[PDB]
Amino acid sequence: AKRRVIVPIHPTPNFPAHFIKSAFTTDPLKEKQKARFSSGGEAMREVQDIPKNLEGERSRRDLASRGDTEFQALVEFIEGASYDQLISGRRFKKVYDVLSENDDMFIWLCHTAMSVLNPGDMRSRLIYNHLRILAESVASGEMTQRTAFRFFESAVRSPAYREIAKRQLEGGAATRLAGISAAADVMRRMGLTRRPMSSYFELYQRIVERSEAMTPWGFPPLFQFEERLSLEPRLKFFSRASGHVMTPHTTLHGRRIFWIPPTWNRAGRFLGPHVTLYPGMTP
Amino acid sequence: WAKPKKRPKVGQGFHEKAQKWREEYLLDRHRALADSLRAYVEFSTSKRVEPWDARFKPFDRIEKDGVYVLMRYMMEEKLQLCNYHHRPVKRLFCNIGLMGPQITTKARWKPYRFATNPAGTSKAERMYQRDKTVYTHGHND
Amino acid sequence: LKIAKSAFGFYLARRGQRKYPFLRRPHIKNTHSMNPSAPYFWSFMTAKSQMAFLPEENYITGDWTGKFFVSKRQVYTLQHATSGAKVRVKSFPSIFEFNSPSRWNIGKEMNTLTKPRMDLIDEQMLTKKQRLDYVRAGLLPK
Amino acid sequence: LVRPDVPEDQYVDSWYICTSMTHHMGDYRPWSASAPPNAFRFRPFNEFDAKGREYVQY
Amino acid sequence: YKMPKNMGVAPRFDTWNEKYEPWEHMKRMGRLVGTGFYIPPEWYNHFRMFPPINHNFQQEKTLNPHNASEPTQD
Amino acid sequence: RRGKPRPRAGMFPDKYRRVPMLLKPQQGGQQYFNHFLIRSTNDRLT
Amino acid sequence: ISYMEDVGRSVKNPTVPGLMSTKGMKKKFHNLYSSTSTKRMGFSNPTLGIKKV
Amino acid sequence: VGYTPVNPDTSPMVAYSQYHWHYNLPQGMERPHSVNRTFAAPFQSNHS
Amino acid sequence: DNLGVRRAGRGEIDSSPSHSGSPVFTQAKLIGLSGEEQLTMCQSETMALRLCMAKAGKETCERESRALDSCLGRVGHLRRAMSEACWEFNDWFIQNVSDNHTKPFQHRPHDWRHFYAQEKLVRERQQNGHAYGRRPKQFSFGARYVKTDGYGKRPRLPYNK
Amino acid sequence: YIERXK
RNA sequence: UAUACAAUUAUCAUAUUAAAUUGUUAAGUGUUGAUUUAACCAAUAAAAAUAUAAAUAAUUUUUAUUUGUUUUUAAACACCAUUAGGUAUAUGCAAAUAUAAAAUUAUAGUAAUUAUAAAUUAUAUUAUAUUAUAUUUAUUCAUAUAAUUAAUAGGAUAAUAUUUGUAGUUUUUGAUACCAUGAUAAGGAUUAUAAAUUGAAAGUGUUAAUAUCAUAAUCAAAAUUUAUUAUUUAUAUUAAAUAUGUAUGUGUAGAUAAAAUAAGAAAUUAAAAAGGUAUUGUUGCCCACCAAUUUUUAUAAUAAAAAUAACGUGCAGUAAUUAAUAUAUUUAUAAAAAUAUAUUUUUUUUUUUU
Ligand SMILES: [Mg+2]
Ligand SMILES: [Mg+2]
Ligand SMILES: [Mg+2]
Ligand SMILES: [Mg+2]
Ligand SMILES: [Mg+2]
Ligand SMILES: [Mg+2]
Ligand SMILES: [Mg+2]
Ligand SMILES: [Mg+2]
Ligand SMILES: [Mg+2]
Ligand SMILES: [Mg+2]
Ligand SMILES: [Mg+2]
Ligand SMILES: [Mg+2]
Ligand SMILES: [Mg+2]
Repeated sequence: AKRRVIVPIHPTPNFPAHFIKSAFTTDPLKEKQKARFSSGGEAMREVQDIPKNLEGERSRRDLASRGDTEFQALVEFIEGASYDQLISGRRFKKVYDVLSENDDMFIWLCHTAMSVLNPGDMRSRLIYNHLRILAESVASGEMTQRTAFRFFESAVRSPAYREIAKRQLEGGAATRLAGISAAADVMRRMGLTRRPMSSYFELYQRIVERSEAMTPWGFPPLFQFEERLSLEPRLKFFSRASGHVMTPHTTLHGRRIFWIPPTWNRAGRFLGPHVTLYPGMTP
Repeated sequence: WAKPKKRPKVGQGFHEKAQKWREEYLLDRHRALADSLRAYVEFSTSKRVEPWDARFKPFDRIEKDGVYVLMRYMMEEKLQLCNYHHRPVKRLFCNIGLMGPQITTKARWKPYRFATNPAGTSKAERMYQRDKTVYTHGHND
Repeated sequence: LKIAKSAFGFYLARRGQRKYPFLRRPHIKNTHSMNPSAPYFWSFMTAKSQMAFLPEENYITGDWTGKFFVSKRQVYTLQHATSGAKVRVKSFPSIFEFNSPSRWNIGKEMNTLTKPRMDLIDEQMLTKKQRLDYVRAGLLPK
Repeated sequence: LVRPDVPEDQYVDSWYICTSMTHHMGDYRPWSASAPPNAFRFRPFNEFDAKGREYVQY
Repeated sequence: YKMPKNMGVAPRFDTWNEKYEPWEHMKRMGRLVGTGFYIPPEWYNHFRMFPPINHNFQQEKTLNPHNASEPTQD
Repeated sequence: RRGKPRPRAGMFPDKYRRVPMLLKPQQGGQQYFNHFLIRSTNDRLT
Repeated sequence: ISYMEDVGRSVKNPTVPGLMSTKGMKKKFHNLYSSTSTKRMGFSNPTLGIKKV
Repeated sequence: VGYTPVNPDTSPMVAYSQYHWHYNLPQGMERPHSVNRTFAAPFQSNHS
Repeated sequence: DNLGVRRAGRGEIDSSPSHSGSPVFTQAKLIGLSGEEQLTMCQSETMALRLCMAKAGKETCERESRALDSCLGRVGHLRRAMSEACWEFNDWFIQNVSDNHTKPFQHRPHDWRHFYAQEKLVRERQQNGHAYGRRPKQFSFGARYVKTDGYGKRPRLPYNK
Repeated sequence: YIERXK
């Protein structure tokens, strides 16, 4: 069948071992596949997300001098308006991720405020301590939101609870103020946010947006919380996120940020992104 | 890119056949040439139709007046001498100067192939009735 | 090339029907070299001046053992007729010979007296396919 | 913008790569350093534009 | 034979609740802490003395709609 | 193109894509605005 | 709308039917141009191509 | 790659590589060379 | 990122929401945009104007054409409204109704086989718990009136053959 | 279609 | 060789507490004739509507009774054969899926298993997330030839070299006319208008490890068969390298070409639902007959069954070129095919009195 015979190449002063096994393959059914991607120090530290360990003096020194990361991210995004840099979608992504680091925690709290008919009186130290503890356990990942919610509603309140509820409520829906003042109170007294207001604002906002939705305070049991299958990030419930003939061959041809810029072997007629072919006249 | 397939052998007795064919092709070409030179010179000497277009002016005008007068009394001998071939006719009209600038600009002349017809031509079909065995380049009667 | 008619058929590509800059085509083949003109007879495919000397090839340049064919640009001279000697020209398939002398030849090149593309077509040099195609053209009878 | 916005004399079109590079690698001078101090629409001089300078001169 | 598209990843519609039910984590964490070899999370330090309600059962194991399962959500 | 159907018109980039919005259409007659304003005010008073 | 005028209507169908007969011509749809199948693997779905009659 | 070796003076891919000077570096002279000054060779023609 | 959401984007391959497992491909057909049955805004208009146009050519009516194109001028924003609301419906539906192609089809008769079985069972116990899935033999068009005495003129229960 | 196996 | 089913839910043949059985209605003639069918052929065409209550539960019907085969066409449709006819639907006989079972095949000795369902497989007229394909102009398309690829050597105005004139045949073999891997083309189908490109990777003669027939290379003046090419169309027409003699025929067959970009065109459409006996997957797999052989037996045209890798016919099956599966009857080179019932291990299309 005239099978292609490839001679193996041994490491060389300019052609090291890992280079060989990565850039060269002796099995020629594996030629012309596609490009592969790897990472070194910083892109790997981002991707792999290995939480550091506390350690001896240097790590604690670095915890001390740490300062505000939320403001740092923002500075670094903003700094793309400096004359010598561009405005980066990555710098913005890092900004975003630090603004939303808690996020879902707030989301959880929404459900405890709005998703529960008659959660007792939420001012009383008892139910309050239930709420406090469960919140601190949703943050710091000790519990799943589902488990914490099912805990919250099944938490112990008071004997003959329903029959006491018949002495206040008709159809068993209490008033939601005590709940929100409580759920803001917890996030404030827990240290959840670096800047104090953010707790209250986010919790409030997320409710006000959902107020306009059809059947706002009910949720399908499966999509309400963490489960195997989920909703797309636009539809998640209290979430923050709620030519033309020639274009596939054009691709590169706009104003395009690149990663690896194209090269002359791999692109025949492309001139580079900066090029302006039909220039206008400007003073 | 296919490997070119080899050309077959020449043939037999073909060298003599070809020698012969070209040879008598030339001996024929001699009578072709002779006949055509006769036809060409014969054309050159014989008379032709008037090269001007009588549908425009200064020609449409009645043959008793205007240009034709200038032609009858002053130019006649000259025009008949060159047998109304369009090149010397136009050139003579240039040199007579009493028309002067107009010969090219205002006046209008029959297209090349029509102006080439023999004197006394009646129907246009006469363009395609000229002999086709002769090589004069449409310069034969 | 498809068929190799010569050496070069191995080396050369046709490249479709391809246009060359005016009056430069790599292989000069004068199909028009014999192209009858009564009135233009002395000016067509001949010396741009009548006052020029005959080419190099009308003269013996050096001591020759002898030649097979004289070059096609050698003009026919009255002696070519009179002397009654072999006058050979390289044409295809093999060689053309001036055998039957005439004075109508004189003063033209044998580039002009030799028909480059003959109407006689051997079927022995043709593939069966080629013969079919020539039949399409209404050249070969069938 | 694809590349930092700076006078294009600092950019060279690369060979073999479709992209541009800085002929002083990685360094940048802002427009303000091309023209004289406090130049209106940074300019050789504030009076006229290019064409204006030229025909005034004429 | 044609199926509904996502049946491969279709969740168990009876039992998918069990995993997350508070009593479960109470028991598990209970015998995990008991070892001496685990540091109790603080939620466990709390619900240790206020264990959750007894007779609330899901609608999956009890098949009744009319059963009011929850003292709270009723 | 070749042995295939031509695309629908909207499948092409805009014909006038390189001509600035101010140009299509031209707004000309700016001279008359003021005139017709004073005119309409005088009218009102009448 | 440029050039408005008050002129009366004309008679319904003032135009005389053309010299090319549209009636005797059969309308072709699927096989008209030539296409290339993007089908990656497997037998082409018979319901689309061949199934009715 | 071939039986004809790349002549390293003309080829940018040699010249501008990491083992030589790329065009965006500042193009000065690297080191001075005194050859004819250090050791000098006396003149002996091959022709008398 | 499109894993775990086994539904893909929208206007997209595998974006379609499902209802008891069979996907919803008729959405436009619902709000009466683009349907054969589709909701029609203005009829009285166009029929009025057509009437005028057909009656005579002496008098001409732009009096009707104005009423009518006023009507259409509104119709545009009405439609954008409906389309908008319907996209909101597609979203709501996906959140609170659709199972994302997870549950067995209800819409073909064999999916209800258990139900049908229940009735076969009944017709069998009426027959002394015997002939399952058996039915009365079809007879003839003229069955009753072409048959002599002594032969069954009407189709019996199957156990009663 | 019948011949497809060649 | 011996050495521990289930008993809460298991699809092919051992049924069992049940209310049925019986109903005499309908439809038929005016006249000169292309109905039905993707397509043929025989040749009057209209038609057959009514029943609930009630029957008690279990304990000795298992040689009993019972599970869509039916007189009468002088009545049709329908079906089968093709103009001739056959047949045209529960008074004989006829237990039989609705599950009591212990790995597949196999008449209960043959082969070593078999069966199976959700991964994967590009086109089935959806709302303009925000604007247009139905215009213009084109189509006679040809060109290659006369063999030797193997290494260095400096000069006038310089402190002296005849080194002027530098003389050691013969043991290797691939880029060739020839097998002898690589690598860059062509090819418009949904990241849009702002400070902006209407040309793509999936590879088109010459390029780097397979050697074991041969010198094939332009330096002029040369021989049409090759899919892959925009030529000058009627006032004036061959001077410098030599430069194209043939086809006037009503802008005329079929079929074809190009374009939305400094030009000038404006309203009809398109996104979302789908199967695989294959498993880098339709150029995929399989099905029967048709020869040899091998092996067991319960020998039916020509025994049966199991292993099996020829040859020859097809193309049966995988929603698969008239969807499949089961029973029933018929038919037959071979898979199988026709009809009668049930049915989805086949793909869906959806009136809560109009
Ligand atoms: Mg199937
Ligand atoms: Mg699937
Ligand atoms: Mg049994
Ligand atoms: Mg290649
Ligand atoms: Mg035997
Ligand atoms: Mg046998
Ligand atoms: Mg079949
Ligand atoms: Mg088949
Ligand atoms: Mg079939
Ligand atoms: Mg079957
Ligand atoms: Mg059968
Ligand atoms: Mg058969
Ligand atoms: Mg059968």
